[PDB]
Amino acid sequence: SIYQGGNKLNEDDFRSHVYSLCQLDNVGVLLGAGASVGCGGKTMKDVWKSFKQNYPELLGALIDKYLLVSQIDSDNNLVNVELLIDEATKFLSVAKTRRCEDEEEEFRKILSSLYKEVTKAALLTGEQFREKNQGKKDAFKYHKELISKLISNRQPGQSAPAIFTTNYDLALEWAAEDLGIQLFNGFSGLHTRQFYPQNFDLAFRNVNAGHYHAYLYKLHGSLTWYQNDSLTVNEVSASQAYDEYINDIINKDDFYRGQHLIYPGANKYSHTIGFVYGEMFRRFGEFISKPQTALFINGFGFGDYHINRIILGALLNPSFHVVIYYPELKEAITKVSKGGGSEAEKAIVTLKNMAFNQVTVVGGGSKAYFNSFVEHLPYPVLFPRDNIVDELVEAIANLS
Amino acid sequence: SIYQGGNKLNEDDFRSHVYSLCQLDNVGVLLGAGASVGCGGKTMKDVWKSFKQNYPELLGALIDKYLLVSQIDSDNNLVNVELLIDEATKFLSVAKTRRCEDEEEEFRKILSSLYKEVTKAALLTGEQFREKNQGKKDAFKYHKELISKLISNRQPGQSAPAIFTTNYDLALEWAAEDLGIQLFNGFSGLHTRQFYPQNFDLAFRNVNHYHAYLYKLHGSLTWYQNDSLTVNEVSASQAYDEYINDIINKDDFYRGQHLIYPGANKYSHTIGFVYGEMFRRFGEFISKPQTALFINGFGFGDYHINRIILGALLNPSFHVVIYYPELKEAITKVSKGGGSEAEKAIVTLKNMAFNQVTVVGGGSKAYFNSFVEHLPYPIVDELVEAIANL
Amino acid sequence: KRELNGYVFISEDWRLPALGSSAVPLTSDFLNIIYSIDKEELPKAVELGVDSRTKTVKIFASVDKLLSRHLAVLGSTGYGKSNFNALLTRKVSEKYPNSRIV
Ligand SMILES: Nc1ncnc2c1ncn2[C@@H]1O[C@H](COP(=O)(O)OP(=O)(O)OC[C@H]2O[C@H](O)[C@H](O)[C@@H]2O)[C@@H](O)[C@H]1O
Ligand SMILES: Nc1ncnc2c1ncn2[C@@H]1O[C@H](COP(=O)(O)OP(=O)(O)OC[C@H]2O[C@H](O)[C@H](O)[C@@H]2O)[C@@H](O)[C@H]1O
Ligand SMILES: Nc1ncnc2c1ncn2[C@@H]1O[C@H](COP(=O)(O)OP(=O)(O)OP(O)(O)=S)[C@@H](O)[C@H]1O
Repeated sequence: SIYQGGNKLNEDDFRSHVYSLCQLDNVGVLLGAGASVGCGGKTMKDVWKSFKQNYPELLGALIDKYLLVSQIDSDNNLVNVELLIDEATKFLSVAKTRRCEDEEEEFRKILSSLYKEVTKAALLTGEQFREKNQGKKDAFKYHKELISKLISNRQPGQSAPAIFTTNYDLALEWAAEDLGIQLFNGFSGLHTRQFYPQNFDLAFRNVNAGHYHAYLYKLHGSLTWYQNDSLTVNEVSASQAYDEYINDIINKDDFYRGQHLIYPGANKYSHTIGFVYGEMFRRFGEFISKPQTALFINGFGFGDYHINRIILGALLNPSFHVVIYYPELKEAITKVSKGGGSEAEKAIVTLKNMAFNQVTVVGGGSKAYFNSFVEHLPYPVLFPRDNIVDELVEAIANLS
Repeated sequence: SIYQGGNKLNEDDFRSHVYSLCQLDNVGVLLGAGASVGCGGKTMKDVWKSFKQNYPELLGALIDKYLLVSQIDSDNNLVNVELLIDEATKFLSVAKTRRCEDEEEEFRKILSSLYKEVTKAALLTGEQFREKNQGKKDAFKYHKELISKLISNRQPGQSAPAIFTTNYDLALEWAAEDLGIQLFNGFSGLHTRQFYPQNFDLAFRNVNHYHAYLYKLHGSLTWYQNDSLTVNEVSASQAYDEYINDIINKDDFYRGQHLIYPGANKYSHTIGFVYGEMFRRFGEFISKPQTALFINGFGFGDYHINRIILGALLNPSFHVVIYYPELKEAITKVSKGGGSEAEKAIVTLKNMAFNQVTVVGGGSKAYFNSFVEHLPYPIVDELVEAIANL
Repeated sequence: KRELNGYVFISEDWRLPALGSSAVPLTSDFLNIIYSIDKEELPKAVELGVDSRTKTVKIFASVDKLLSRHLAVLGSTGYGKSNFNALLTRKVSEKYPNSRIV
């Protein structure tokens, strides 16, 4: 089911539109949490189910006393988990100063339980998380196609691609490290790696003999980012993180340090940690407000108010074009046209019904997925779809 | 009846001449108290009617004691009012200079009524005057089109359009503020706004917008003069609270040498500056070559404007296009001895023998609204409501 | 271009490139695509010869596009007008024994 302005389309009018759209000045991508299910990840409600199975005792002190969640949502599995840890951190910070010892333990013990459950779901390889060359495995086969197709079709004098994402995992990095590409994420150094926001404006250049690089924005954080002293934020490697903190989290129990982690949007009240989150949305708007721009979306559930606000405000500029993927149009149209559904359904539906030739929505269940989004993108001509490399490397290694 | 100087034309014969005259370098438009009716305005006759049948008792001294008005034209309902105001200000000033009581009070009592009846007509929205976005309404729909197309029909590297005006109200401002273009009127500042004549020579420019000028000839409601000899501009929400409200809801109070509208206090060397500086610009705009001038709403009852528009025609590249609704009703009265200069001049104009004077008449097909349509041509709400509710 | 599983050659003379580009040579595989036909018409194709500048590619033509309207063969004496008829005629006979030639 394909709709442009309410009216329907056919695959051959759609594939001839994607190509016209990918030839523009600025191009971008915005992914989500579903894109990472073909690799070993999970979804936010499959997280809540597992939480309330194993920890049903702490689930009363959270609905009765402190009013942190509602029963309808707890029953229908419609809870935001990145918006609750922040509030709990606020509560704990307040209790530390107010000096009420009867309330700090009961929050340590229920934050140790939430972090243990969100971390375990982002490794994507289990105990094979601290090893090397995890981008050769076949699970990461389309993340490479995406990058390669986005790069291989640009011309001289045209800006490079940007990739925004809400996940906090390491797949795109594991893939680029195996393709031989460079991604800029705002950090510099190896023995001490630090955040420099002034280097989203840099680029490469060759002297005599280059344009293999891209920009990556992560909107909620990462497991490799942390804070040691007041004024700075540091990045490390997987093998180093696993040995410092990520292990006790899983195995040990009743382990919680404090304002030390930068995932997901948790300690947003300090002034050294929110400076990192704000720059990303800043650059998002500054990109989405240029002329001759195109944006593809996939994996996003539309449960955030600010991003929808930004997009709707951006659509006033006549040179902005969008493409969306939502495999529940039918299951939502009725639930919203009879009496009403949920804010996500309402929002996503308001766009289907407009007089716009620069909007587009796509459905079909397993036909609007990631392994199929990656296949509507054009493939270049000179790019080789053949591998006489491995047959030579095999002989080089067999030589003896 | 499209008379064209001793000849006759048709709709398209006119609608192509307009497209021709719109390609010139110097374009100019002239508007009076007529084009302001569709939005809620009143002509000079209704205000005299109202003054007659609202303040009858004092109407006699104007004809018996001080001799400011003529009974004949008073009855005929054709009497100029701003000249009367100007002269009454002079009488009051003399009677206050030489210390006399009765003639002072007798004029302080008349100025109030006159200013009251003349302000009410120009408020133009009632009590929504001290509010915002009055240009989104439906009455101000054709001014926006006028501005949009008169600007769009311009070449790169060309001059900018000129709009002269005889009204003293805020419609063309309210409308441009809705579109999003910049008008120049000779004022600058926000916390203390002052008059700078040499600002008419400025113009914007980009580095990596469009604008226009506006010449009023009789003043406005938002210009005034404080205890110090400088002339200040103000916003409506502020003027309303400052003076206007009392003007409209108090029976007797007056402030002399304060207001600037309409040609009232010209006997002060600080106020006549700002009037003269407009007419001389009018002259210097006329005297240019390759210029066109579209007149819609004016009654040709003025010695000076008549003289200037008359002398202007010697050099041939100055084109005039008048609009006048009731034309034959004067063609058929000039045959006899009766006739007023207003009609004598326009028939003398239509009795010419060159292809510049282009009088027009349709009774109701020579109006502002059709004037607009005679010209060529070059979802936000849904999205903003969605964002609103979201 | 490249559409579904192979290539196709369009013939329209307007896609001027951009500065700072890179010019490259053509191999012997981007040349068949140029001097080739659709691959559903191969059952209706006959072989005439090869390219003369390189002598690598082979040329095929569609019978129902050749013998639909009339055909002109022009040439001076001693250069091969009669060696092309005895080749275009003893092929339609070996491919369509239900055919009338005179
Ligand atoms: N294989 C797949 N391919 C593509 N899409 C899929 C697949 N599987 C599921 N989906 C779709 O993936 C979607 C899963 O939606 P969720 O993971 O809950 O949302 P989020 O990850 O944006 O949550 C983070 C936000 O939550 C807060 O509001 C913050 O502001 C964050 O922005 C479903 O619609 C599925 O149809
Ligand atoms: N809807 C309409 N559209 C177009 N024209 C109209 C409309 N309604 C009326 N008219 C015409 O509008 C005309 C109204 O004429 P008046 O208002 O007396 O003239 P002025 O506004 O120049 O008066 C200002 C002068 O008064 C002092 O003498 C000063 O010297 C000023 O210069 C009528 O002829 C109508 O046919
Ligand atoms: N492709 C070829 N390869 C080898 N020999 C050729 C080729 N084309 C023509 N010839 C030779 O050219 C000689 C004469 O060509 P002809 O067939 O007589 O052409 P033609 O004389 O123009 O045709 P006519 O006048 O109708 S007999 C023959 O002996 C052929 O061997």
